Amino acid sequence: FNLDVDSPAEYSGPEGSYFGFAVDFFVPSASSRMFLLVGAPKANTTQPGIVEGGQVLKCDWSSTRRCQPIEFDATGNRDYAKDDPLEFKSHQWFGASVRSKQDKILACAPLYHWRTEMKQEREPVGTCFLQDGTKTVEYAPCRSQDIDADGQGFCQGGFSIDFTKADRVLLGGPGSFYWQGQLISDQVAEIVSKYDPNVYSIKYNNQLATRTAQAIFDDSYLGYSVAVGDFNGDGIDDFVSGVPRAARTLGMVYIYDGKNMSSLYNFTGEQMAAYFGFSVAATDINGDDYADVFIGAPLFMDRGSDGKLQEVGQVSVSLQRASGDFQTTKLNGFEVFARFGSAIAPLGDLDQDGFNDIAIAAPYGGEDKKGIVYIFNGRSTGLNAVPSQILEGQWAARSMPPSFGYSMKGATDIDKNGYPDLIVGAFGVDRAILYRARPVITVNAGLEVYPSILNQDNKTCSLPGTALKVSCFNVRFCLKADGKGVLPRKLNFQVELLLDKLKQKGAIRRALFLYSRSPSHSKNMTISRGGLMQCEELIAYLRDESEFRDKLTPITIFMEYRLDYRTAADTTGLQPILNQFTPANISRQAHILLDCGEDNVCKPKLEVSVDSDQKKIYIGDDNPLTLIVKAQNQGEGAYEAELIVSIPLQADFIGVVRNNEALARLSCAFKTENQTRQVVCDLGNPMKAGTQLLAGLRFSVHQQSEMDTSVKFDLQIQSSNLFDKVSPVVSHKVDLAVLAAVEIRGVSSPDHVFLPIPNWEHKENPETEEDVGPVVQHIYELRNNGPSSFSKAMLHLQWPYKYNNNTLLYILHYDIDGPMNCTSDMEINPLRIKLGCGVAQCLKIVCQVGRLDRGKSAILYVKSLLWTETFMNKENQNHSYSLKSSASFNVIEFPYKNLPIEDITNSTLVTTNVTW
Amino acid sequence: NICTTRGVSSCQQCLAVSPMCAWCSDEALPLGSPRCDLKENLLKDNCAPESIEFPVSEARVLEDRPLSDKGSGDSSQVTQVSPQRIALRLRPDDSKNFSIQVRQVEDYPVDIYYLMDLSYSMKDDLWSIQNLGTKLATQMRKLTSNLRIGFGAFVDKPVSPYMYISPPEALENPCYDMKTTCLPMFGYKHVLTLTDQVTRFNEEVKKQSVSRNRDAPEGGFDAIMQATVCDEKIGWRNDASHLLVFTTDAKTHIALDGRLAGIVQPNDGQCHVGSDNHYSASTTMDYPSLGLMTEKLSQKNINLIFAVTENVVNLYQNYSELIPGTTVGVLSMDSSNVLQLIVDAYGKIRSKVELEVRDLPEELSLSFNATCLNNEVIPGLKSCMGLKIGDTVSFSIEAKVRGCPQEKEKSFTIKPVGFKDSLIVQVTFDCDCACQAQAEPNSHRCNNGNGTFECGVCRCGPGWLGSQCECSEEDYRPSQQDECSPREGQPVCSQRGECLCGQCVCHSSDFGKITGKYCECDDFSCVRYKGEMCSGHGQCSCGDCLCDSDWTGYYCNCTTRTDTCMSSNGLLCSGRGKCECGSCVCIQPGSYGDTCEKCPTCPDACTFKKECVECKKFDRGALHDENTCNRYCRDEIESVKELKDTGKDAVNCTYKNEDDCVVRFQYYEDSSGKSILYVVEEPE
Repeated sequence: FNLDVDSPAEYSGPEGSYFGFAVDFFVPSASSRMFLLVGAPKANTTQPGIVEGGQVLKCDWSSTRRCQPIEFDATGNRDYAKDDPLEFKSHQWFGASVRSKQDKILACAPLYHWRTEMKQEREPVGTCFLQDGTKTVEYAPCRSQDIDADGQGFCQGGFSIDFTKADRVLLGGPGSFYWQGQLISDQVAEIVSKYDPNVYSIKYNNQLATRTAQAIFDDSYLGYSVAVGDFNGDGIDDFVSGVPRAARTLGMVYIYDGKNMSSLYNFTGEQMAAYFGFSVAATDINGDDYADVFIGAPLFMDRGSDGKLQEVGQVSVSLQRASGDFQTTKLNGFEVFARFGSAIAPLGDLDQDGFNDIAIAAPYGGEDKKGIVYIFNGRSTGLNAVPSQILEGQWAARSMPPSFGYSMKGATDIDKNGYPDLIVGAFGVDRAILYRARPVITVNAGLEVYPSILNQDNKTCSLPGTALKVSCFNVRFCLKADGKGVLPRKLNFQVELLLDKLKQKGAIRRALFLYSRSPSHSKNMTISRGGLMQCEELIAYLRDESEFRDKLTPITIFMEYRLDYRTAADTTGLQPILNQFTPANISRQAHILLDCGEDNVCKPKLEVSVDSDQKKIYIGDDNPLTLIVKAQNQGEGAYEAELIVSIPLQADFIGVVRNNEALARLSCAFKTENQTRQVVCDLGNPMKAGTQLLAGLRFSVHQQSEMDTSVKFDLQIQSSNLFDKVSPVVSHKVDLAVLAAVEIRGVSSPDHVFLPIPNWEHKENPETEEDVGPVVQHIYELRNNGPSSFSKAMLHLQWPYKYNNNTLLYILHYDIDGPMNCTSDMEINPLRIKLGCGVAQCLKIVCQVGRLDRGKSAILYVKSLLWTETFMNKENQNHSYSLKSSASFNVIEFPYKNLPIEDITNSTLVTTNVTW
Repeated sequence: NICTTRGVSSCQQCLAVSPMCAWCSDEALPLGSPRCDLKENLLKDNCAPESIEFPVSEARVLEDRPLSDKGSGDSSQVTQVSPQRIALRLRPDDSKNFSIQVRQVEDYPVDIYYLMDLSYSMKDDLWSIQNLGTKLATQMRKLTSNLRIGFGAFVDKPVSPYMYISPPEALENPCYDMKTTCLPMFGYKHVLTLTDQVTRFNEEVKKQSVSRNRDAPEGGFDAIMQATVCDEKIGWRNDASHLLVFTTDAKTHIALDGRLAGIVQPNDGQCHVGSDNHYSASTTMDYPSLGLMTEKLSQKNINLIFAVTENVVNLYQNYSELIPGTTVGVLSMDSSNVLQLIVDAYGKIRSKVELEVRDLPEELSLSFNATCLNNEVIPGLKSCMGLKIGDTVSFSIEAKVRGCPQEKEKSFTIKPVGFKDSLIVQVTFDCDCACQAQAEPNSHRCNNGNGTFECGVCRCGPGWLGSQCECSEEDYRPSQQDECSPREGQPVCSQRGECLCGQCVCHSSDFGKITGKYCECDDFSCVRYKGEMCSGHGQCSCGDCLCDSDWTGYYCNCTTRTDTCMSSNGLLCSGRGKCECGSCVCIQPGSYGDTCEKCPTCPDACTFKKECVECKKFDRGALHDENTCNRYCRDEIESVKELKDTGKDAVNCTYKNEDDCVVRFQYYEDSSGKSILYVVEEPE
């Protein structure tokens, strides 16, 4: 919110040269000055016979906005032999990627083609130039002897680059190995030392590189974008790279160990063709020293109202945890076709509040499509999902969308004021623009009024120059200001003070200042940045009783303060800014004495009672929890009386009871502050003597820790009265309950079988199912529907196996789905094929199941064959079969050991009729 | 009456309270009478009926031409949507319901544009379609009488990475290394404009030749965009069905892939096919994104058919789900079965009707109840499927307005997907009553002027208040006891205001405006859900969060859109539940899952089908007695005498009839989506 959008520094490059495609800062340790680096991939150069060779320009600050090219390479194409060019630098897009670290500059030309040393080919291997102070050396890891497209020929090395803390270069070529992509990492020391202008295929010893893989991974574009951070705790930066076309074009992000290039983690997109992985960034966004991963999906389509898909873009934020797992949340764009998430630039600590920030670009948003950049601030709980600022492009399209925000870079304090700054590229119009961060000032205001309760008969002071005595009270207000970075020693503040500020329109105000006669007072205060609070005082008096009517409504004292930024601006004209999340005004109240009459002061007696209908609560459900609260004052009036509710770890507030008749309706409110959370409801200002009040509040509560057995509520009443400030404290308790309602059910397919079986005949020994008879399947499902889960249970299956010495149904093979393991007392398929148990011999099956949660279930599949020979025997005996099977279960242990367990058991019955 | 307790201030304020509020402009009204309440109660006070200001919202049909019965005729006569224009007038927060009919008119003209991949792999395919022009005409002759055919081809962007650029012979003959000749690479070339002389198709196709590119993915989408937007060049007829047959056998390049080639300019969606029939911006403009492709397909009313080989059918099946209105079919490696593919795809396209809304004002909301075949009514659903050519379906639409907007007239369009015909809705708002036409500012009718007299009580200006503006701001005499309190013992204005001359004036507000004769109503203190307050899909007045027409609930947290409840087979909640707030709630035992499709313990599948075969064989069954069995028998029925066991997934099932005989039948469904069952002729 503190980025200066009023007077940014604007740089311009040659027309049509894509000036601003890549941007970066340059901070040479050998010099005090600092520069901007801007890449112009299509700029014409002085090289012999080279067209659109590309350029990198060094633009300075604190001077004329003049940009000058860096002479990385002054030569043309080398010759392999007489009239046989070795390389083709024309249209090489040099400067498409730029990075720097201290005095090192690395720029690459992804579209650099060369004629291999074995054929007359023309292959885009890509090349990079590294400038280390005075020495300049070419770096082309992909220009090796693995020439064909199945090797590194079409690597386009340098498509994306980055530096690590240990002075390693990370380079990505999305074309290696049939466009599988590749990552290559080399030590900057080895690159410089091993350089040789006469060797076109140099080999580096300590190189780390990924390797070719199966053909299924072709056209993945690994290395489309790269980032570096520590993701295994060894202090060595690991490699993060986006793979936008991986996994059927779902997109993926690979994290490779930074010391041996072994895989660590993978992220996968949710929508195809969204290009998940177009950009990536690694930075600590919540101040825990664990780097967090940001992934952009510019073309992501989400569903708005009515479900229509719209292309808004999305960014995935993943917070790293010490356990090695990532807590991920999604962040969507705001405009259609704006490609939100095109660029992600860590800003460092933009406002110096202790947490890093981040900027996300939508290079085609805003009015028309000039582009927009969003700034997001980091909290201790992660990224703040609301952008604190919006930067808007200011240049209209010439022949191409300006693309303001297509490339950004931050985290460098160019003006050394103590806050990092930001560069935004607009290569569409060939411009780059620098935004400076304004110093942030935090102001602590104070306001107090000692004689809060005013006795209009307490005539103490006298008006100046007149004999009238008036009841008057003191008003004391203070200011304290501080801030990090370069700020002036003294800050000028203008304070406006209002009495009876609740009066509006032409209504007469009941209070006036003593020395003056107006209800308003304004003062200019000079505050020195320091810890000691500075205060000032004034005397206000009540208007005579004859002039005003309202005795009940409180008198509101209102203070607002402003900072004149023009006076505090630094030498360059950069104005400070007040902190965004602190109010610019503060209020107090003074109450007339409402005839308490005891001793001209009011003695309240606040008392409460709380109750509920939910005598007990379950672990998780559609919580209807509610509380009915009684509040009463048995003493004299209470000023600014209010009810405070404090809640445990998990709880929520739904609102006051609206539908009930006798239930009183109140303007309750909810806030969380001082690492605590409460509900606040004004009981009446003031509550009259003997006042009786009854109200009810709706809550929502679900438990997941299993660490406790009951939930609680603690209540209090507070007022502004002199002595009886607080009511006696009360508490409410509700016990947890476990209700893991479970049901066991089954079905049989078919529901019936008719004999004689078509196309069947008796055989001495059967070998295939149709030799035995038709197939029968019995199915059972153990399901949990209750609010509560259970961790283990067991089920039984009772199945007839012999009646009148006849086999009946014949087991063939099991099948299940869920966390159980089963066993039976008799062999499965005893013969190698490729009317219940109360009267017939039985086969028994036993199985124990693991944790089934709410809505989860386990299914047992048993498929058998009807031994129709035995049923022909039955037909000869001429009886009928309502063949039957049964099952039962029992829960054995809940995960809520801290709570009393209750036995749950039931059984089900299934059948399969057989008739002629 | 709600109107009395909240309005009464003026005519405009009264009518905005609720649809049923009425205002009395008659000056003869008895003093102290309620001047704003529902008319039937108001008239008892003898307010002149002619002076009552009680506007009523209405929907009036302007253009209603009957649906056509046959597509063969004149362009201006064929009508597939009725009514064609409707005038809609609404009150500040009222709603009205109207209907629409849609017909898949038979014998409608068809346009087929054949967009073919011409990579070297498709050399065999190009030989198979050398007579597709005549064969396609013969097959389509039985469905339509006004067929038109066109042709076009694509390979990929003729640039580096994608193109061979060495040796220099490779530029003129990319197949140089294979000792064979093929055309130089091209992005997209238009060949044949949609014409009815189908013989031209064969002549043009016989002259084509394949090309060769380096990488596997192709540039098809970049060609789909140009085939869509270049309407005059391609030759689309506005009054005809538009089929775009897109054939390929490889992956496809997508947006942001062009950055490797040095192309960073986003696709602009314009037509860049020059006089030489070549897509000129191929080498300077990135591929189109799926969103832009969908937008341009919807605008031009073009149905896209993916005819792709089996090695990539899964990929384009998933792509098609992100481009609603598209079909996928499996193409043979030889392209020998493309004719049947096209014919089947055409049937699928015309078997479904789905509505679409254009330029709906932000203050409006719509809810649909579809009346599909057999009088089936599906609330909340705006599309039917399973139709045959010539069938008619109807929808019921209800429109509601989010309070009176500033603009007085606005319009929007309701249109079926792929249809030229549409319904144009003209919306009007009548928030201001007629009596306002004769306002008298600062007239002697108002105390000391200082106000405006309109429709009744004068609108007091600064410095005056009360009836007739007789009380000045400086009087505020406390002698009044003019009922200035909700109930004695409670403050005069509930502490939210101060009573002056008997009328409360509400004091400052946090982030809204306070209203009511006791300041008891506001538009910012509504209920909250998980800390969101009112959901924002509705009003927030007097603490009530009141939702739009397509949103519901005391918290407005409940949707009404049914897309999330749509099963993969295309019917609601698998037929086992209802959608509720975008989440199917199953109504039969054992059914669970997002769409009640996971039921493992449901009875044997043939059990459900036995009740249908009862309908389709014999005069028995409760559903047949209801005559509703045709609704439930969606599956094809064929009679046999010996069960066709020659099937991998056919379910052989039987049951005992009420008669002594036994019934035999089978069932299965295939990838095409057709569900069929065979029934034995005579019971055993």
